[PDB]
Amino acid sequence: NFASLAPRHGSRPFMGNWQDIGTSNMSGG
Amino acid sequence: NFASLAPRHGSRPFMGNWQDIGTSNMSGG
Amino acid sequence: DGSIVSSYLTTRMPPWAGVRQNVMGSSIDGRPVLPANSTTLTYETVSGTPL
Amino acid sequence: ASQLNAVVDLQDRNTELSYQLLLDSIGDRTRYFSMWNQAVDSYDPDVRII
Amino acid sequence: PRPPVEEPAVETVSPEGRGEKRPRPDREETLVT
Amino acid sequence: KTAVDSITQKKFLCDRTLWRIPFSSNFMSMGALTDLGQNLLYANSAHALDMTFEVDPMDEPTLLYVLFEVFDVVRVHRPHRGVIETVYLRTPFSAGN
Amino acid sequence: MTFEVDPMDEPTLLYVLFEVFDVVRVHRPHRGVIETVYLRTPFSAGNATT
Amino acid sequence: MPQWSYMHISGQDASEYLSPGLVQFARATETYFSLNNKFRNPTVA
Amino acid sequence: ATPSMMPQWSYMHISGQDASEYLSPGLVQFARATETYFSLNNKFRNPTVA
Amino acid sequence: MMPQWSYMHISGQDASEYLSPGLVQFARATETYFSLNNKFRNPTVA
Amino acid sequence: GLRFPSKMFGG
Amino acid sequence: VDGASIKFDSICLYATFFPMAHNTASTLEAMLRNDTNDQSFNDYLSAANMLYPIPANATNVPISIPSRNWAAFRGWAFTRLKTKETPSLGSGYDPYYTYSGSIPYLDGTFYLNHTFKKVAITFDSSVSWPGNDRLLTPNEFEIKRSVDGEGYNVAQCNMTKDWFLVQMLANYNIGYQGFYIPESYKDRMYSFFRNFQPMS
Amino acid sequence: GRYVPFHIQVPQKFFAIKNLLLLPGSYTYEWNFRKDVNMVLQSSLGNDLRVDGASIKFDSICLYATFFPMAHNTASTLEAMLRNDTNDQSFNDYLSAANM
Amino acid sequence: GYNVAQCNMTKDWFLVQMLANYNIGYQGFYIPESYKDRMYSFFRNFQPMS
Repeated sequence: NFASLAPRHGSRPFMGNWQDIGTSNMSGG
Repeated sequence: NFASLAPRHGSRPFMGNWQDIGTSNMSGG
Repeated sequence: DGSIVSSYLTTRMPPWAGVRQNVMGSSIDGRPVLPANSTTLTYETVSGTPL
Repeated sequence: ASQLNAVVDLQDRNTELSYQLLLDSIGDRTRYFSMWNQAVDSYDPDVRII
Repeated sequence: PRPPVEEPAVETVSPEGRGEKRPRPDREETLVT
Repeated sequence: KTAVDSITQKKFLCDRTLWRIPFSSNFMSMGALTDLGQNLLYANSAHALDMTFEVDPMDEPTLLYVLFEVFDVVRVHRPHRGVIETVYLRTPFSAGN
Repeated sequence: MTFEVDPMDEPTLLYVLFEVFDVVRVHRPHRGVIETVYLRTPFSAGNATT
Repeated sequence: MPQWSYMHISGQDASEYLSPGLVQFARATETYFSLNNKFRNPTVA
Repeated sequence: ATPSMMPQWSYMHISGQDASEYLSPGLVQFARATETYFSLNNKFRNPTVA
Repeated sequence: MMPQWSYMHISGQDASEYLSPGLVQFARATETYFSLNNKFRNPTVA
Repeated sequence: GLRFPSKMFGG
Repeated sequence: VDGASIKFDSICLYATFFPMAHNTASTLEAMLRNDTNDQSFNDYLSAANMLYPIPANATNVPISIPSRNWAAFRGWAFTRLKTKETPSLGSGYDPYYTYSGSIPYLDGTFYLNHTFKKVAITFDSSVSWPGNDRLLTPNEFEIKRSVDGEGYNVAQCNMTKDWFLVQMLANYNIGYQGFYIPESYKDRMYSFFRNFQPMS
Repeated sequence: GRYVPFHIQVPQKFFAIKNLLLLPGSYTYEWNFRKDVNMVLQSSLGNDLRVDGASIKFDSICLYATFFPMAHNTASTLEAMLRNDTNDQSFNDYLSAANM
Repeated sequence: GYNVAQCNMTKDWFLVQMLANYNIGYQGFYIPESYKDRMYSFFRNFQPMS
């Protein structure tokens, strides 16, 4: 599950965004 | 659906948002 | 004074240096170390000979 | 109707520091607001550290 | 690092975090991106 | 070329701030209610506290301003017209009888 | 490529970035094993000669 | 009013009154050829 | 003072539900509609739990 | 060419797609205190 | 909105 | 003594009302009088604030909290003040407060943070906190050193590596995945790295 | 002063091992440091610091490493997930260029 | 006594100008954020004096 490792904002686990999983930055690319 | 015109972030097209097509910029409102 | 020493509650001794007594210490080679009440122990001081 | 004070204030609270630290987190603090006299105390950085 | 994104695949820019006029300061309410 | 035999002094000045020590198991902010405040040790039993501060000596009477960070919370109930009722509870250091 | 520069009375260099994908993929299959595969394209540092 | 709706002072937004192929074109090419400020959206109080 | 501190952490909203969850569903629906001109956001305590 | 660009993630799937779904669910939960975000390469394709 | 957590000092 | 004087002529209370519609302002009134819709706030500081006196040229400051519930405890935050620069606010008038400068107790203009050497926290007379061999000197919070021979300092100053790790994690969640400059919204005015200026 | 006993913390810049999350194991970690005063130092005139008497001497170098105190069942699950051949940590140099 | 900001601008007009530009004034006056407070706006340029 791995959702009990997240801080609970309320009663819901504050899960991070799916878009923050990889990096894409280069020198202008 | 013009998704071959979008830059692929990963395996999916990075399409924009529907609500960004217009403009409402006006002085004071 | 006439009072009893020590009439206050004694907190036990912290197990690190600079608390136990305020006597002038000494370095590992014998250089004089000033006490913990001194203003010169509010910064660090380092010595080094060049190449 | 009741005359019952809804402010139960405590002696070991610091409402002023609670409000000075609040305005740092909710807004820009270098800006000056004369109505609440919101002008933060700031030393000159070239006078403190020479 | 990356603007917010919905996932309908297609990859759609989400409008959250944008600046608005508010009667109350927006940092104490939301995160502004 | 005639530089004296010098000795280096190092220090820091950190104004305007409070030295935050969080009561969390990894010193991080994983939430406002930390994982050691929810611990079975610190919630299901009572503990003493003996803090010991070593400070620089000053030629002036100084104070020590420690913040014991609590949950200082009000809940305001207004059931009828002109009636306002507040219930206060801060935990740990509660001030109610 | 044919660069044309202003003249300077000093031996100068020319630092051209041939932009590539200097990418590493790191595999650690067992305890204490650190296997990496490096690849950049077009200007690869390994061909059949090595 | 039919003339506020013709000039888009009040009514549908550009995601709704435009042709759906143009909305999909302006949503795909937004990162390099933006068509967003070409069409007026109403903000109705 | 209580062996289970949860009934008064949930009462004072130290550990519990967000304001979308413990408020009445009409007030949450009201505060989302009037959010741009009459903010009810900071009137309610939202807990975060490690 | 194309089989090794997908291996080295020059062109292919993002880290939400090629990683195992247990690792993506881990990286979202621990995102605020133990970030795994800059450890994986996301290809952007023109 | 109403899901934003409350501002406290250091958490 | 210096002849300053303040005198109040006339004081008025002002109150700005949103001109809400009377069916909307009666619907909001009726919803906000329920027990489930009670307005609940918190103090931003959220702390019990205790002032312990330090004598002149005093190095060791021992304090104690006798035996309490420690549930929902959040942490510590400490700064040395001055007795001259801090009023007695429990009384309505402090005749022995002969000082009209900046009050660090109230203004937030703390400046004696550098005058701390180390802190030891022991729960229950034996349980040293954090314990668990966490720090490089795990039985104390070494804030700075006067003699470094084992090389435990950061930032080309005398602040230790334990205390720089703690303060970059207390404010910023920075330190287990490298030290770097926090982004400017986390790094506020009264924060650590905004104000930490090391010298030599 | 002219005579500076320094105490510096030097970061790691090589992109494959700059953001790498090492899984458990015993790793050797060897590195070469420069003593060239025209390379390790910067003057505001650009003068030759070998002729101009500048000299550096390294007493000792310590490698420091801050571990996250993760739970031993969580860090065993994260270890086991990151040893799959689909969960390989892949990095990219930010410049990403051949230099001629 | 109907003036704001330790100047002679009135309380009616300071309310209207902080609501015309920023939607600020029915839930307290504060410093607007810099993205709303542009160059040709009210609070960027309002300079009360004495």
